[PDB]
Amino acid sequence: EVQLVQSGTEVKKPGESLKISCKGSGYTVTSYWIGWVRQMPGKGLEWMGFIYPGDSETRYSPTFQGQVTISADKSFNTAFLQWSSLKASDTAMYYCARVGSGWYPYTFDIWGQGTMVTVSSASTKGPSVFPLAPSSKSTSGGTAALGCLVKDYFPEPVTVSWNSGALTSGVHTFPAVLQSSGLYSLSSVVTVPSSSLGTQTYICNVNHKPSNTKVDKKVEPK
Amino acid sequence: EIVMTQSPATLSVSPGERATLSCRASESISSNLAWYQQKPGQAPRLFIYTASTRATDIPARFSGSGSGTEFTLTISSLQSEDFAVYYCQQYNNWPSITFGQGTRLEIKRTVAAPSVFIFPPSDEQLKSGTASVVCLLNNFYPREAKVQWKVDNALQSGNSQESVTEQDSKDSTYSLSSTLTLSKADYEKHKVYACEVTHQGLSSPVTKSFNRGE
Repeated sequence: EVQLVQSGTEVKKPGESLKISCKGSGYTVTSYWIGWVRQMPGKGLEWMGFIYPGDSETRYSPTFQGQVTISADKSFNTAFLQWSSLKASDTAMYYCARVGSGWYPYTFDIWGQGTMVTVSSASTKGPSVFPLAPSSKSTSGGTAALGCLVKDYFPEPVTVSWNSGALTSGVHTFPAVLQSSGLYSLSSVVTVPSSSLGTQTYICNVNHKPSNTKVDKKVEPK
Repeated sequence: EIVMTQSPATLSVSPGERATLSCRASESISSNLAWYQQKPGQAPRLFIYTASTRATDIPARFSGSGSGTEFTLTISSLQSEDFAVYYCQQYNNWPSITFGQGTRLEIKRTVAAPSVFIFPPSDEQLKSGTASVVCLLNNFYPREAKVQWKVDNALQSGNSQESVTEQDSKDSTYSLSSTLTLSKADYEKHKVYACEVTHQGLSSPVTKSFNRGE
């Protein structure tokens, strides 16, 4: 199978160096160019540069020339992207992709899976979990909303379930927001029958593996 | 570098109907134009190259046309797996390549007004010195909505953040949260907390509110 396999998720601090990799398999790596593509959060695709691993010839984008180093080790069928001094603005998904030759010429015909790179001054921190309690005005015989606010954690991700996975219908776990503090925050909510509020227990289960923080919050009416 | 401009930014089309996405080049590029599909969390994938040729796995409902400076990608009958972001890429004189900024193709359905809920800060949080007030807009369509926070009738600006879900795979709706962040001291000095929601499915804006301490 023809594939490109990229290295794992990175979380770094400004000023640190970083080298990420892209290994080809299932084809003759030294016969095709590889490109690197940046995708900043919420943004589109940007071409960074090409390298020909067979001889390490490089063709950089003008935007990235002198900002990053693209290299290759053909003995390992691997291309690399390197920074000597990261900036928070380097936070992005990085893709490597093969340039077509013969078939699909000059296009990106095979893509790696992406490497997510987060650069921040923040330090690993587990979340605080707070209830979003169902309203006392909840419509009788109607629908109520309740939830959990998962505040002030770094880095992503957190996972949330409800009732140990038994409650899934009506659940919305929002994408995290980055706060001005440099810490992330999200809410998970669920809509349930108002008549269930007296009889059914609702517990959100939160796990933040990076800080090894695991919390269960029972959410009930005031 | 050759600038590629895609339009529209977001295209809303019903399942089973035809979508036409556009991409304009700032200089002629003959037929040296590719299109990629990208879904959230996933790498892009090549769909069309040399302006009009499908890659091997790509279903016949996808086509492309154009030459010079104007190009289109058409999807003649939309299936659920087709809703995604699409990017064009020129390669007139490789290695000089550039991408368009993308078009998001989302599912059109009937308008659904949001159900709105407000949540006060928890007493536990207040011990921390900060108060978060949360407004939920649940299961609405289209995505566009306006949320305004008011504290003792003063409009708040700059102290809230929103998050929105991806479009739901079963009902094609969105949900949105808005979180107002205030110091405990400020929270405890004011009484009425309100979030006003404006959406094209609501004849007039909906306000949900609470009085601190009640």
